[PDB]
Amino acid sequence: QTNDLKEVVNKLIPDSIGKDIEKACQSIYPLHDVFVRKVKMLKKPKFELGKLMELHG
Amino acid sequence: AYFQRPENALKRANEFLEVGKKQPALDVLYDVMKSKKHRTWQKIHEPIMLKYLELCVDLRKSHLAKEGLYQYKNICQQVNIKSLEDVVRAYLKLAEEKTEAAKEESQQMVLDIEDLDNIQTPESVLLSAVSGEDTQDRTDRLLLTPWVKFLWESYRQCLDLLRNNSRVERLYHDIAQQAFKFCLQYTRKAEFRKLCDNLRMHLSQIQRHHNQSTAINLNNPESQS
Amino acid sequence: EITHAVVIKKLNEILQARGKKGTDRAAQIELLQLLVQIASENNLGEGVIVKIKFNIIASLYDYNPNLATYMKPEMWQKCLDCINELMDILFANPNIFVGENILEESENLQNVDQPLRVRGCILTLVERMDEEFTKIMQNTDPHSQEYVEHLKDEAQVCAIIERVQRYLEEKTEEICRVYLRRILHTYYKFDYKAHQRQLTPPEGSSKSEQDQAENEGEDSAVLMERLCKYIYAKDRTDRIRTCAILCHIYHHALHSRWYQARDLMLMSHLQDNIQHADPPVQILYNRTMVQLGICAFRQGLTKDAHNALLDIQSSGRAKELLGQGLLLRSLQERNQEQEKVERRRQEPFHLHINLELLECVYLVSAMLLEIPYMAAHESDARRRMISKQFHHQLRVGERQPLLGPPESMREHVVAASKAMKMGDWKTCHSFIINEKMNGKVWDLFPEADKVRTMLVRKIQEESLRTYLFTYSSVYDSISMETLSDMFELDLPTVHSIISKMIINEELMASLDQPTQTVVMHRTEPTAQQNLALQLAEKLGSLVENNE
RNA sequence: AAUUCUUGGACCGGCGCAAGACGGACCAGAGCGAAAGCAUUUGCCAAGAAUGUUUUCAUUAAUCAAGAACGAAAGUCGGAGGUUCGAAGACGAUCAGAUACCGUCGUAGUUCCGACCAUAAACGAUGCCGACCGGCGAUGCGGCGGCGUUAUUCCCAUGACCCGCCGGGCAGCUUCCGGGAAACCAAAGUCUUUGGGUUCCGGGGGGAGUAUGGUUGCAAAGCUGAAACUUAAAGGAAUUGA
Repeated sequence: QTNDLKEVVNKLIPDSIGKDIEKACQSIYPLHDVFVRKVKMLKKPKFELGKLMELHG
Repeated sequence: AYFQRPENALKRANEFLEVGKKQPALDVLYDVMKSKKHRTWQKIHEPIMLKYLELCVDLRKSHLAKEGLYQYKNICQQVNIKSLEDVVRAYLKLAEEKTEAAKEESQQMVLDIEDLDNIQTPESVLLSAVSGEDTQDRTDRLLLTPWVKFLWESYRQCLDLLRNNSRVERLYHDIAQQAFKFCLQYTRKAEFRKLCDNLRMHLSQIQRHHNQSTAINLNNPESQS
Repeated sequence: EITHAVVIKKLNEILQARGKKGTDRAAQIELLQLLVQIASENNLGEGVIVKIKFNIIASLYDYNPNLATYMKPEMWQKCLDCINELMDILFANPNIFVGENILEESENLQNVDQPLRVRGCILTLVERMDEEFTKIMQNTDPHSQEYVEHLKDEAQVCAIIERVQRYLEEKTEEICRVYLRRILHTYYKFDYKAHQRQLTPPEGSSKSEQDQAENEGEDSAVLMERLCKYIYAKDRTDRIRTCAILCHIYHHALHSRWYQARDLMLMSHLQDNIQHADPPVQILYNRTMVQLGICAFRQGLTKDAHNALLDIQSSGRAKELLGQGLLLRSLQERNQEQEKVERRRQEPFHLHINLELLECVYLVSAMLLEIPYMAAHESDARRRMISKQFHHQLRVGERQPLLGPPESMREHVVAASKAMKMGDWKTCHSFIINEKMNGKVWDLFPEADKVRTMLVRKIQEESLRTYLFTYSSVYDSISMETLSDMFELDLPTVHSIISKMIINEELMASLDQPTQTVVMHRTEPTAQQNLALQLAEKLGSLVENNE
């Protein structure tokens, strides 16, 4: 929620989210195979050009 | 089984630093150093270990710099310890260069507002002015002392466990000299241990010799120089 | 919103999950807060809020599950605000707000037992607060900047304990509790606090009615301890006349008279009486008894101070004044100690008192046994600096001193061979910041006591030491050499005639004294009699043995 | 193989859109429920066993003709809906014949709301309440005690493991408890040494759950239920052959 898509995909390339949940749920019941199984894109913004042309270096 | 092609270890460690998560970035590299991939110093092991000890310094963990160097030297035997020597020298240079920057900033920027601060005593220090002294010491402790108790440990570290007797090592007496030169820049109680460690490891030296230990004798370098 | 027919009946449905397991502990103060920020009508948001708030702060303290752990700074400041508002709306509302008939509502709830034990549910809030504040202090690194950031609330606390004190609708009888509280904050407030409310001398400077508002505080121990003592000779408990008097004794020290506070400490007779109280009383007794010896020294009473500060330093377990000392023997009880431990800024410095034993003995050793140390041994005192003197000349490479003991002994030995400035100007180099000179709340008055006590015990060096082949003696120049008041160094040489009985002849109309001291080698065949004494002593003991 | 679909571009591949069903793998001789039965998330509503108890009432209890609540699937009437599958039926094959098995279609139905019907190998083919009589290892829930491991790094303290004990539950293994025609059953045992309490119900096989009367239902049908006549066996467990 707190940051933009470029930084969210940068998190998905490792599994930084999957590590964080595996650390938080140690006290409740220790997990091992914690992955972000899937991501679906539901609604996208108004297609500008400068956004993608700076996402492409 | 975490890694096929141990070059990938660095790719994930760098990829975790794209997020800014240094703990899981370290976790990867430590998990890689300690497994089947003990093939005598692959050219990849230099940047693996160098990034590993960079992260270990930034997180301020002595025990993990101990472990990394202890795994590296085991796999990096006399076949080539040229890289171990450059690894330990780099690790020590990172530690002492960050402490220089830590003194500089916590002894200027925060001590320059401390020159402007309420030195015209408030009651809060008039209670504390029966045990302690100057506010420069009361602040620099908070931001500089955490790094010098890491430096000292990092000098005891590389001298204590990595270099006992060890025939192959001039770098021992290099670190020793550079840590004696460290003493008269900063705190002084990390020198009583310095002298007594040099002595205790001399008592470890002159008794048995059942390794590739120093033949303390006519051999001018290892004994005299 | 409805005439406390919904408010007192929700207050109870939200103050029922207090301390139950699945309450969450956190989203409770919220529901207790949404009964003064949602309540906004007369005695419905304004008047009965005494009760809603009593249960708002009580639950706020209970954000901590443990009672051996410290509160956090956010809820801590929240408490210090939450407590203040109650006091300010209680002052200008002259009524008893858990009962006691006033009009009809919304007070007068005498249906529940009696408005005293929950009318005195106001000080047990601020008393629990004072016991809370100590946890914040005990659980911080003392050398850190967070410690002084935390001590900035010491001022905030002492304003609220003053406000609850001004609230004298008591029924001294039972406000004694917050008198003990108030004096337990002020009893160790130092000279700069005590003196500098009158020591700007009373003229057109500081005796006006609007400035003489903080000079009440030094003569407050006398105002309040008098009551808390002489009412509890009648009243039941032990702690609120014994903590009170030891606060009075400790406060009448460190600025005022040795004679004033010895009468109080003898009056109590705790020397042999305090045996069977609790250690949290036996600790501040030790703090007081150490402050006795320091005050006696600082005054210049340099053997009655030594005769007092023996068994504390004699034992290595002198850490009854500080944090916990040595390792093992009962982890189970060592856990109990680290919440007994006294707060940091209250602790008296320990290389300050090590430099009070090993200087009171320096003035009752480097003088006393120099008269029987002409090979004339039979006055031997084997508990002194010698505990140090044995060991820090028992080594070979000795240069400029660094510690307290060497930086004391290294000019002790050259105070022995009088050298009147070599003995002095090694006690006033870097000691001042090493907590000898500055650390006492007097800058140049402890040294003015000390160096005078040196300048007198450095004419009493010619007495026992340099009198060998002296047949004529000088007196005008001897006081001019040691830059002292001539009479002040005449009266101890006078003492040495009636006390030490030196083999010398006084004729002080001329201000000279011929000595005629010739025992030079008459004393050595009686160095052979020192033992023919032991011969003669025991042949007055062999038949005691035998018959 | 054929009936079917397809150069008015089927099948295969991509991006979307709608629809109505259904909750895989995790899923177990695991759990809950009076039985039928019950599985994506989250919220709301009332219920419930077991455990814990130095709380409370003081025999208020067990089983039950009459009477009553729920009752899979199919099925009937009314409204909404119709993706899949599919009694009827339309064919295509195989076959001596196929009115079936196999294959392409396919109405009722399958799904939801509201009225009915009240039956299943509705099974543990085994009524309920209570007491007594071997051992072992696990398991699900609650409690209790104890080296040690791991997270909260500060570990008080909770969670994940480990070792035992207690009580309720689903089951398992084992034995000359004992029983039984045996298969087998710690209950199907404590039965000629026959008696703890109580409800329902069986009397050789057919005829027959048929006829008839009554009653319930719109219908289908449900509950109660004989006789004449025929017959020497029908049947249960286990053995040896084919």
